[PDB]
Order: sequence, then C-alpha cells, then structure tokens
Amino acid sequence: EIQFLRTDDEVVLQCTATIHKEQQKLCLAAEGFGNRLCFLESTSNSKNVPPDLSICTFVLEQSLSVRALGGGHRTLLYGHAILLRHSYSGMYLCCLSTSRSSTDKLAFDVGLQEDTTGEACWWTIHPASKQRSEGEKVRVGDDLILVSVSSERYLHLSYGNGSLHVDAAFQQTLWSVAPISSGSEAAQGYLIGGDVLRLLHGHMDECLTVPSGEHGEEQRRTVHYEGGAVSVHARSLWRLETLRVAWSGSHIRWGQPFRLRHVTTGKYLSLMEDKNLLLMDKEKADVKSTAFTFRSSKEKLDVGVRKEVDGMGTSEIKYGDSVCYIQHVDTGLWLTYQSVDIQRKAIMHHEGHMDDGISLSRSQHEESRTARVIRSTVFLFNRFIRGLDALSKKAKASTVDLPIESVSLSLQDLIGYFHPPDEHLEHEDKQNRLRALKNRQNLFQEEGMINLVLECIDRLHVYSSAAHFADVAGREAGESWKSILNSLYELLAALIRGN
Repeated sequence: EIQFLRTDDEVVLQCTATIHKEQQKLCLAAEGFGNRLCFLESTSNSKNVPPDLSICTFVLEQSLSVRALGGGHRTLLYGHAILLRHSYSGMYLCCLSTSRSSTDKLAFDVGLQEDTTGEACWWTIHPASKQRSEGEKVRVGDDLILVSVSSERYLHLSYGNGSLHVDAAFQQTLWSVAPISSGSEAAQGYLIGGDVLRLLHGHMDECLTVPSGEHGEEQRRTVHYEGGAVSVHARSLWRLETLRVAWSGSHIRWGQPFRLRHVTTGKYLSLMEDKNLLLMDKEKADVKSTAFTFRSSKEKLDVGVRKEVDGMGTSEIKYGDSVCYIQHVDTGLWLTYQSVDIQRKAIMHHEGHMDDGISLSRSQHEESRTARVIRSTVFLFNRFIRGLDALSKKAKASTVDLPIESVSLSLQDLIGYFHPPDEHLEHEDKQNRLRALKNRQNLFQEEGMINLVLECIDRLHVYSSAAHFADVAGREAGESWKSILNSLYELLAALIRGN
C-alpha cells in the first residue's frame, strides 16, 4: 500500500499556501532559460486550469549519509542529504549566495545552477513530526522539512510583501513529495505521460498540427492535418499530460484521459460548444472541454470499470506499432478529418472515417527542448513588445510589465544556445554539433523568430539614446538598453550564421 522514494525517481515538491484567504497546493517550479530563480505552480486547480509539471520535475540524483565527504536505486532515508536535478534544464536546485528579498535579508535565494561543486546543491531531509525519525524510510505523502547543507536554512515558502516566492530562511516550511515516474520502469518504446510526440496518419503521411508561424496569431488556433516538411518542424509537436499529479510520468493506457498541449504556442486542444476544435489558453482549458483518450478501436467502453487492452493483451501504447483512436471523453466523439473539395481539416464526429488510425511518433530530445525554448522566448518577448507599446502610448511606467532583467538573461542563454562548436573539438564531434545547430536554427526560423527579434529591435530603436529610454522606462531599463540591443543583434546574427 505504501510507497518509498528511490534515487533516479522523478518527483515534484509541493507546499500549501493561502491565496486570497484560500488554500492551494503548489509545486516548486523553475525555468531553465531566462531566470534561474524558483517560483510556484498551482496544482490544486487542475480541473479548471492545467498546471505545467514540466518545470516542477526533479530527479533525486543522489542520497548520501553522514560520513559521506546512483548506487543502484537507494531508498530515501530521513537525515540523508539529497541532490535534485531539474528534469527540463540539466541544472540543480541550489541555495545561492544572493538575496533578492528585502522582507527577510537573512534569507538566501534558491534557484537552478549547474555548478555542483560545493555543498550549495545539497539538502538534508527531516521529519515534520514525531511520527518519523532519522534513519526511517521517507514515504510518499510524508510532510518533509528540507535543510540546505551549505547554509543551514530551510527550503522556505516566503510571503514577500508582494506575494509568493521560494527561498532559504530560518523559518520552516512543510513540503510533501509526489512521485512522477520510477527510475527502474524503462521506456522501451512505449507512451509515457509527459511525452512530446507527433500524431500521424501513417498511411496518409500527415500529422496533426496548426497554421504556420505567420500572420493570424488568433488564426493559429485552428487544427488540421498536414503532410510534408511540417513533420520535422516544431508546430506539429504536442505534449501529452495526464489529469493527475501522481505518476503523470509513467505508462499511458487505453481509456486513460489526458490533455494535449500544443508545445509551440502552449495552448490546449479543446472542443467548443458548436463542436469544433480550437486551441485554448491555459486559463480556459477545463477538463470537460480539453480531456481526450486513446482507444484501441471504435467499439464500446461498456465493460464496466475494467482496464482496456488491445488485440494482443498489452495494456500500454507502443510508438510506431500501435494504431490509436482519439476520443473526447465528455462527448464520446472521435477526432477525424474532413476533405475540403497540402492539408485537411481536423474535426470531431460520431462516425468518422475507417482510416482515422493515428500512429504515434516520439520526438527527439533535441527538437523537444528547442520547441520549448521557442515558447518561452515568444512569451517573454511578446510581454517585452507589449510593455514597450504601452510606454509609447503614455502609460505610467510603474503600471507596465517590462521584463528588462529576464530579457537580458534569456538573450544570454539564447546566444549560448546558438554558439558554434569550438575548433579544438574532434572532427566528427564538431560535425554533430553543427548538425544540432542547424536544426535549432531551422526550428527557430520556421516559427518566425527572426521577425520577432526584428520587432524587439525596432521597438527599442524608437528611442535615440539610453538616456531617452531611461526617461520613459526608468533608470534600470535605460542602463540595459544598449546591452539588450547588442544581444538582439548578436542573436539575430546567430540565427543566420552558416546558411
């Protein structure tokens, strides 16, 4: 009945907070690119608004004892020191040296970091109550205290006079660990929750997607099937997300409901009332409207609450080999196509076509990561452009969201991400990195990233000096004006280099 935690498992860390007088269960979150600091992701509201668990997922990489200064899936014990590697970025949860918190000032920031050298990235696990003691096994759903090895502070939910962040402070916070996947349950070519994938009519040679990264950002909401090069572009990528936190990263089965998120725009596949398909904002992505399922055929689910299996005895879904039928849970309708006598329209219907058979195709790590970096960049840069827009339209600088600091940080990360291989590498090694590089470039180009960079350049160029920008946007904005522009140019050069 009870579940322990072992090294190599994926987990999330949750706490409860009072927001507008009410309790919410939140995950410890962090983005790789563009800001290394931890923040929080609500999970309690999942039936109305789907949480993004990708930024919340950590692997317990090590679990060491007292005399120390992975192993074979050692079990977590109270009093052990742990290392948490962020799944999405390759980085680790660290107690940093900086203090961006006026509230406490004896608190240290907590964020992501790759330098794993000191003690800053180690945390010791401690009992919340008398019901657990040093040496005992940490159970799933145990309330935990985490203590930084370098700084002796608690992993702490801070009510910063604004609102909610995480830090390391001498006040404690109760965290509970939820399991996401097992480090010993292998992938083996099967569909796992959290996967980024493409959905194909294999025989028709096409994939489910949306209109190209061009005009009609509102137009980009519609859904259709398309053959050709789109099958190796970002816009045909979808992230499958289960409806629960626990085990959201294990094997998916026939009948098991899920949302499907369009990676590039971050919107969720949904059925409207007039019964047409449309991508919805996270804020409107309710279960009834966004929940779908795979079915081994179009027969009947009426066998009770008994596990569904294919024509072989296997309950899981295989990449490549399995034929799948997407069903909207709430209406029971099928995801089909319709001919408009390069592409054809995706629709929901009770009959369908005899060849609705979707084949699944796992995306590569490389293209998946890239697709996600694009979504972050577009989101951040759209805020930046909008903020710049309000300012030119005379809005009071204090009321405007202008993410100067994130923009500098993202551009640095982005430039690094497009850095060509240094000469001193072996020839075959350089060739490989040059290939990854071209792919990153192609995916960025197809998503219209060049025009977006040019758009940010143009908006900054309205101003004639740093001091002119300072006058409208404030001193700190003024002092990054030229460095942001330089970075924008550098990034733009990186996008086209070697074409």
